[PDB]
Amino acid sequence: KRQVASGRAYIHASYNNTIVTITDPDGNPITWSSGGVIGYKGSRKGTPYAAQLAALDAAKKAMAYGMQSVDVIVRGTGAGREQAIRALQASGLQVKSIVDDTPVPHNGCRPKKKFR
Amino acid sequence: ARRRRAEVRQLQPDLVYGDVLVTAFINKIMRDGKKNLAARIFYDACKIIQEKTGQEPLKVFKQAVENVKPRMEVRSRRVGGANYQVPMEVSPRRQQSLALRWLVQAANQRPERRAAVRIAHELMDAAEGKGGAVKKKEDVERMAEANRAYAHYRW
Amino acid sequence: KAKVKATLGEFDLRDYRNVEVLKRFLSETGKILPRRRTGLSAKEQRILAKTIKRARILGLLPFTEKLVRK
RNA sequence: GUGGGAGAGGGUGGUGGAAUUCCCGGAGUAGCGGUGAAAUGCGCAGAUACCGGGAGGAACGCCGAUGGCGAAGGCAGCCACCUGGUCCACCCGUGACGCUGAGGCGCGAAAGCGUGGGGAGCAAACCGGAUUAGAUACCCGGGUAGUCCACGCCCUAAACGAUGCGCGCUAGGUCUCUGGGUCUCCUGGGGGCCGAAGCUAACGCGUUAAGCGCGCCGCCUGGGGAGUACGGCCGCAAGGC
Ligand SMILES: [Mg+2]
Ligand SMILES: [Mg+2]
Ligand SMILES: [Mg+2]
Ligand SMILES: [Mg+2]
Ligand SMILES: [Mg+2]
Ligand SMILES: [Mg+2]
Ligand SMILES: [Mg+2]
Ligand SMILES: [Mg+2]
Ligand SMILES: [Mg+2]
Ligand SMILES: [Mg+2]
Ligand SMILES: [Mg+2]
Ligand SMILES: [Mg+2]
Ligand SMILES: [Mg+2]
Ligand SMILES: [Mg+2]
Ligand SMILES: [Mg+2]
Ligand SMILES: [Mg+2]
Ligand SMILES: [Mg+2]
Ligand SMILES: [Mg+2]
Ligand SMILES: [Mg+2]
Ligand SMILES: [Mg+2]
Ligand SMILES: [Mg+2]
Ligand SMILES: [Mg+2]
Ligand SMILES: [Mg+2]
Ligand SMILES: [Mg+2]
Ligand SMILES: [Mg+2]
Ligand SMILES: [Mg+2]
Ligand SMILES: [Mg+2]
Ligand SMILES: [Mg+2]
Ligand SMILES: [Mg+2]
Ligand SMILES: [Mg+2]
Ligand SMILES: [Mg+2]
Ligand SMILES: [Mg+2]
Ligand SMILES: [Mg+2]
Ligand SMILES: [Mg+2]
Ligand SMILES: [Mg+2]
Ligand SMILES: [Mg+2]
Ligand SMILES: [Mg+2]
Ligand SMILES: [Mg+2]
Ligand SMILES: [Mg+2]
Ligand SMILES: [Mg+2]
Ligand SMILES: [Mg+2]
Ligand SMILES: [Mg+2]
Ligand SMILES: [Mg+2]
Repeated sequence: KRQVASGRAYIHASYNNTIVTITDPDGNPITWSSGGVIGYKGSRKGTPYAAQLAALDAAKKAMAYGMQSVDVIVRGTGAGREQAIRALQASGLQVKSIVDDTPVPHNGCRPKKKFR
Repeated sequence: ARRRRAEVRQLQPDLVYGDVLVTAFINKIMRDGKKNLAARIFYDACKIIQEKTGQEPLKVFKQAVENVKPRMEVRSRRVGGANYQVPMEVSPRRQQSLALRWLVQAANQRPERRAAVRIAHELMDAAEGKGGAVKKKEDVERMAEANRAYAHYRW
Repeated sequence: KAKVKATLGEFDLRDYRNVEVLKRFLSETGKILPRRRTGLSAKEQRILAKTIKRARILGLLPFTEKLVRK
């Protein structure tokens, strides 16, 4: 209903899930998918397959609003962080660029014992 | 085989078709060391398939084996406690053993009375894309693409 | 690879204001390069660290950047 | 004394960006999260993921090091003021003014205590979910004291180099920080590694001694009882010597 046809794709990849958002050039989102959006429920969502199908689910949802050009942004290390990218390139969406923007603190906040 | 590759047994060419795949199939039929009986089963089944169908049994036997060859199967792998059903490909040697054994074990599950009737009927159905043997093949490749979520465990 | 001090001129290590030359000590990200990549001495790198941090606060050198790859 | 030098040494004020959390707005559906699997938890009052604006607290990525500084505890963004220690060159000045050091006094991580602040993240206790034969636990979701600041207490430690201090002497080689020099190197002052002589029960130490000597302080004399009992001093208490 928008006809954006150019914009950004954010891959949020953790060890428990891989989830993909697609926005317009200004950053405001359009559609999105994830490991849970497709049928997967538990630990399966943080798999490269779920990463693939999630990237492709949002990539077809963006075809509705007419997306062709896509700028990829990646945050987090995760299984299928790369597999969601590789899926995104073959989605028909012409991938403009790929950037890794994973936030790293300058040692500011005390992590949970899990990360200690 | 911890040490070596344990090379393949080379079968003798068929006495009739000069074809090694025939002999290998005859062997899977042979039980209790009766190769003589197993051939007379197979060859008297070659007459069934060639009369009840005006087509060369050679090309049907090949065509039946091909339709039962699985391109992928599922294997277990011990990972983090309980194991997982892991899909992976099938080496072309294993496609041979499975499809051949599947034809024979299917035919003996058939309703037909005499041995060669079951073989020729199963073979005829198997080339046509139906019959119990092609279901085992179509069910295996269903295990893969189901546990496809573990394609990263290839090993 | 080549080293930074090797392909350069005679410069003021203490001048926080010269961006054209201080940009040559940052990576693709804003990170300050190790001695193995700058070819500086123990005393020099210590001084460079402080001068780059000075330039960062004047808005001349970046704190962190975005890697365009992967 | 003079002239140079390096440094997370200390105190005070100021300040910068990254990240977490919360609030506001924009946009946007059906889950997010989390684990070996999970569940409690959160989500249609619209979360997670994304863009922007704001508040607040704590800690400083890269540089960063086997590195530097301090008597030890310990010290890490940047800027400025106050300030301590230390090292080198000149061979200028005083003329044994030295060394150690029972007492005394000052310092003393973390935790804990008092009064008043502060409170983002984490997190004893605790509230739940799991696991389990049981779970008073590791794993998961929540969360108070506290961690942070001011002022005043507490005085412990694997407070470690398990090695008290100062001085003289006794092969070298090699890496290194930092001075000076006639700048393949020489010569100081630190920090590492091999190893002469020698010591050591052995492992190992070996110009940074655990070697050869001298001065002075502390301390040891079988394990359990026991760092307990009593007494004393100290402390608001926990408790300490
Ligand atoms: Mg998960
Ligand atoms: Mg993280
Ligand atoms: Mg980490
Ligand atoms: Mg990690
Ligand atoms: Mg850690
Ligand atoms: Mg001075
Ligand atoms: Mg300082
Ligand atoms: Mg909102
Ligand atoms: Mg609910
Ligand atoms: Mg607040
Ligand atoms: Mg470091
Ligand atoms: Mg020192
Ligand atoms: Mg220490
Ligand atoms: Mg000074
Ligand atoms: Mg004189
Ligand atoms: Mg005189
Ligand atoms: Mg004393
Ligand atoms: Mg104390
Ligand atoms: Mg404390
Ligand atoms: Mg308090
Ligand atoms: Mg927490
Ligand atoms: Mg907890
Ligand atoms: Mg048990
Ligand atoms: Mg002892
Ligand atoms: Mg002791
Ligand atoms: Mg040496
Ligand atoms: Mg020099
Ligand atoms: Mg030395
Ligand atoms: Mg010897
Ligand atoms: Mg040694
Ligand atoms: Mg000497
Ligand atoms: Mg000595
Ligand atoms: Mg004693
Ligand atoms: Mg005993
Ligand atoms: Mg005794
Ligand atoms: Mg005992
Ligand atoms: Mg005792
Ligand atoms: Mg005690
Ligand atoms: Mg007594
Ligand atoms: Mg007492
Ligand atoms: Mg009293
Ligand atoms: Mg008590
Ligand atoms: Mg005690």
